[PDB]
Amino acid sequence: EMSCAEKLLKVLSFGLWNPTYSRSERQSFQELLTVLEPVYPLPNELGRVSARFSDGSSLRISVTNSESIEAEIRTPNNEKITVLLESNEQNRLLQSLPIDRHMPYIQVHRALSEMDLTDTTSMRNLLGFTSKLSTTLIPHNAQTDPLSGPTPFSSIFMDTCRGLGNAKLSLNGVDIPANAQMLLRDALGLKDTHSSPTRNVIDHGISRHDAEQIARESSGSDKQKAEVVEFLCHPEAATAICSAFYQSFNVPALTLTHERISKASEYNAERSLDTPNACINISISQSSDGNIYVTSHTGVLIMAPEDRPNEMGMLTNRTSYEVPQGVKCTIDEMVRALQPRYAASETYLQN
Amino acid sequence: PEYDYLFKLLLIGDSGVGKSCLLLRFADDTYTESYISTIGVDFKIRTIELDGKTIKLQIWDTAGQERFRTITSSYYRGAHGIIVVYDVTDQESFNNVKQWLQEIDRYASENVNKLLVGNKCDLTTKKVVDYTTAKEFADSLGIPFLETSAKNATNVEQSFMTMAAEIKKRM
Ligand SMILES: Nc1nc2c(ncn2[C@@H]2O[C@H](COP(=O)(O)OP(=O)(O)O)[C@@H](O)[C@H]2O)c(=O)[nH]1
Ligand SMILES: [Mg+2]
Repeated sequence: EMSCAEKLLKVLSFGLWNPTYSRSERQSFQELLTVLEPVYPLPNELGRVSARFSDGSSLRISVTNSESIEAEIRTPNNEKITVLLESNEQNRLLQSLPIDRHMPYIQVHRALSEMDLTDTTSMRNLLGFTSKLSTTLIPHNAQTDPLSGPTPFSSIFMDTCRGLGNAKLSLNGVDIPANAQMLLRDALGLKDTHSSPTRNVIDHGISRHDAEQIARESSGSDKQKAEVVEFLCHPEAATAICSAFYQSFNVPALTLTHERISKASEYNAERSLDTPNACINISISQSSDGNIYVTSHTGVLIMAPEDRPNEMGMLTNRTSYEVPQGVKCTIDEMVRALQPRYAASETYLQN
Repeated sequence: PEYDYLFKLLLIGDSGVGKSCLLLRFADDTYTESYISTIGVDFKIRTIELDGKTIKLQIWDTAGQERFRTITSSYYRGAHGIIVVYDVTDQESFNNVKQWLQEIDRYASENVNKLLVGNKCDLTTKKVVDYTTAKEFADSLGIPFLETSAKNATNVEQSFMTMAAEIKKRM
């Protein structure tokens, strides 16, 4: 009887990591929780989150800068209920949303199942989970600022070539799989790793036909698919996609942690564990006002501080930013328009 | 032990010249285009046999985009040898070898071993850095030099062995 949007909302209030949940229930939650996508926040919001499920029910949670939480359920029969949520220590509500907080310490989560980091699929899945939990914001100075220096953004097109077909990517909540990402790769004019996008896409966006092809190959609802086509036909949709892959977004966070990341790299290379170096999980949404928000995740293996030695987990970097209107897909143009905000969290397998 | 020698190697150079590709070719004899970029530092181990001696190589694969340089530089002073890679189809990448060598001058051990590698030498159509232009530069600095193709395996193996022998000789 009870919708998805509602099920999930019960969970988040009782608490994701609540000990009274059977393991089989935890998996069924992580399934509901991954529908959550970050989206353009309004001016007083610390972050806004949205979920549209297959049973036709949606959910919109928003957290204000004063860290006040408000949810909105939309039943499959279009009823608009609005709940006030309180986050505390038994639920850790605030920690189980994709939101950037101003904490005095980098946030630490515990994986909810045995995502034992052996291979690629293990890692991706864990990043799949961590992408939906909170992160602590990290400031940069002139030297660690991804957008400063002599050549900011110089690598996005290379980064975009390597990333597409190897990322987990969602537009307006629609999962764009590898095949589709690979069509999108060709759709931007980035067929080979040494190119820039075509003068035609930079100016007019992806062609309608290309967009429809990509959206057909994608998993997701029919209505949502349509929003994806309309999204892709914008000069700014090319800007959003390409920039989300910028490698140096990760510099503020590694500055604080790389020695531990390298330690994990070595630990694993000695056991012949074929574990990727990094995983990317992007999430881009256009509001029904035209607002383009990018939330881009990089997961990377990391060793716990030398207090719980030989334990290994994942470091997640979230980069959030709006792509304003008329910001065309150009390096020179990205450097002066886009204003990223970097944040991180450490997740360890409760195991 | 279980190895006669333990050498630390560093790959260095502009982003997208092929440093990871070269490393994965040397360590696994595969070439694929299904990997995201190098965030921070990557690490691979491979053992080789040389003069009958078993040598264990510890190869650190750095990210080459500028912002990453400060993190990257912390890895130099550990290395027994540093490989500077550029893309032969890409002029600006060769032009930057000068600085990378300055980074080695600034950060690595005072008598580290240096190799120079010109990658993507299978793309003969778009090739813009000729053997003679690079060799002569490398010659002027007493640095060994090879063109390689991680895609074709061309001179990839040879590269690391030359580096290895060069370190071996040094101790
Ligand atoms: N044709 C060709 N392409 C290469 C070669 N090596 C690298 N590439 C291309 O360059 C891209 C980036 O190489 P990569 O190893 O990620 O450069 P890195 O940034 O130094 O790690 C890859 O996706 C390859 O397509 C090569 O030997 N031949
Ligand atoms: Mg690399």
